[PDB]
Amino acid sequence: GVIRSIVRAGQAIPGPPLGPILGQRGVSINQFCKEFNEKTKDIKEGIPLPTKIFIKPDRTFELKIGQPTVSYFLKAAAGIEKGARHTGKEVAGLVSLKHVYEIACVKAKDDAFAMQDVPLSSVVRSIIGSARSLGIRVVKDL
Amino acid sequence: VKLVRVQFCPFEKNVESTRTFLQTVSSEKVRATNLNCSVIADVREPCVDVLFGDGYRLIMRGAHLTTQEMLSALASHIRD
Amino acid sequence: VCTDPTQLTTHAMGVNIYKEGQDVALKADSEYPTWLFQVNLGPPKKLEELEPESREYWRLLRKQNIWRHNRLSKNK
Amino acid sequence: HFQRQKLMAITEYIPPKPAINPRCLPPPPKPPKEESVRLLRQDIVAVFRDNRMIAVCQNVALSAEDKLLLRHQLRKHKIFIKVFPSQVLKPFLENSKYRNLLPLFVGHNLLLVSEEPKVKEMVRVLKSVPFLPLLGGCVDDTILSRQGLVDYAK
Amino acid sequence: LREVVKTVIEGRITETPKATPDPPNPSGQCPICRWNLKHKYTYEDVLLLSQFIRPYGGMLPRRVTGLCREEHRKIEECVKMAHRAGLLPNHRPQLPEGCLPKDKPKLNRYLTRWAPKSVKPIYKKGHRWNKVGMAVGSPLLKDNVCYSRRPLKMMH
RNA sequence: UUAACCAUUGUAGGCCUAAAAGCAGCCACCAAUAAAGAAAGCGUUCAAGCUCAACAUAAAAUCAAAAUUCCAUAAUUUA
Ligand code: FES
Repeated sequence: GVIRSIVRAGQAIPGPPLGPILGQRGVSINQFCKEFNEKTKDIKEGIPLPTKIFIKPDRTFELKIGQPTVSYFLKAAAGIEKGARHTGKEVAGLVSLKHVYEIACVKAKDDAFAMQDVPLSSVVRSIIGSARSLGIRVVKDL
Repeated sequence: VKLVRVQFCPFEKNVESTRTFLQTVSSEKVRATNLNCSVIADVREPCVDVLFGDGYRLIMRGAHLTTQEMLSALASHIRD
Repeated sequence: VCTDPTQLTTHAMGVNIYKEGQDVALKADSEYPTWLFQVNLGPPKKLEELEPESREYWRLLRKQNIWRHNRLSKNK
Repeated sequence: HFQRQKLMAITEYIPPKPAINPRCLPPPPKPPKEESVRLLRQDIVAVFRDNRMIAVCQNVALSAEDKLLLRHQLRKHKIFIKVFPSQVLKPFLENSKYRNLLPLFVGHNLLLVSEEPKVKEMVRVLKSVPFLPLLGGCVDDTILSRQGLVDYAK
Repeated sequence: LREVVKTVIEGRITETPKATPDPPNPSGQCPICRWNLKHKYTYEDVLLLSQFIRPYGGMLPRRVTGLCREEHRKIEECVKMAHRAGLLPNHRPQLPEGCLPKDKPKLNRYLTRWAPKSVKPIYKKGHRWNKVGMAVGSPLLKDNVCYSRRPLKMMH
């Protein structure tokens, strides 16, 4: 069973959001955090990362991780830590077009998230769509 | 069911019943249920043979048989 | 992190931020292929904007078809 | 009053009886067919024309994202998984280079479209999963079986 | 027509007898339409009904018969009435292994719209202005040709 | 319209929410794909998770005729 979490690498033992949820199926909680900590060392601490753990009925761990989230980065790029209540029309930061593409190039390196598409139109739309989810407006140039 | 053998000839006149039946046999959910089964696509008139360890062997030809009848007959054998 | 408009527009601050990877500078516009900066930066292609002979047109139309059922399903 | 009730019945309209009911009617003309679906024609026409040999293997309930990865995996093999809904696949022969491949394209199965005679690359795809029924590749757009594919994939 | 022979079991599709040539009314979408039999068959016409019924009295699928839905409902009702009237001795229900019928006297009945089992007795018949009516016949067969001066009394 | 089948990946997307990931609130509302709703009813310590819509593959086509004791008997076709 594929379980996906976005928890930040900085803290490998959040508790309820990861530990018992995986435990309910029946797994070793300590093992999950240790491997997550191993990923934490390679990556910067305190940045959300998507994981694709598969909990099979055999009580096994299949941990897969990818490029750091572009949703949190766009918030960081916009200088926003906590967004507006709605964010549908509220905007606190503007992202230039040049900045948009630079991050997209690095994004196209993982084997997960479908980061192998030759055209960059797919990549930009996802981050453009992500920006719409955030309280950020993506302007061509500012 | 330790082994299930399904074959048919696309180049020659190929019966859909056996082809559709093979797809059900070669299904991830179906394979998990009969985990003991060793699946093989002998596609290359159609003859279907299923081999059991106890020695019971059922041979089915899909030329005159619909896909459902094979599924019902083979599925019943699974319970044994 | 960078907080300078000149550096922001002349250096790729967001390309890499890790400790092992240092912020790389931005090359000239001509040094990249034209398609890099020619990608669709505008709003999502609407059914009018979408070309009837493009796959995206029907793919989004199917999404719109799903929307209609969802709207009906929500009311039920 | 009794008489007043008689008037109400009289107001009932008398309808004539049709000669034949619609179900039991003689076969009448029907509205002309219209190609709605038309876009998908170009996509299949281009890919089939581009790729001479089309290896075929009934999809084993594969997920959509896996196909994206498999598309990239074949890109390593210089092949593409270009597939489209099969309802518009059947009219492909109606408006395309060939008209006689309809029986071969019976059912909804994976289409592996390759333009280059890289036999080793094609087989390697076959080596990933053999259990799914692999009909075979229409080498040079000619009907072939699974064993026939091997006999002519060379 | 596919029959299964029986472990290894093999099934053979066999040719079926064909309908008599030259239907009275060609161009008919349904066999009843083809034969001009829309309004001239009744439950007593077992010969016509038997063609569409399984050997043990089961109804055959409409798609195989090819007749339109209107006749399907009419034929099904006609067949059910014949069974309840004991007009189909060769299509009686199958005995599973060794079971035997009620082995009790069977009352002769005909023109039965519904099963006798599920019809409760009418204890209160009613007065002249409150008389209760008992349905006889089937509404599906209203369109059938009537040779009487006035339409038949469906409700007794 | 309404009968069978299936359900991938981005992003657990931003919001006071411990956490709420389609599905507590709250948002706007894009991509890839052949086909996936930035979610429709379910499940919800939160999620995993149940299906509906997705795609493929079925097959269809304007209302009727309360307490003493049931209460004529019956009855569908010869003009
Ligand atoms: S008599 Fe023609 S469809 Fe029934």
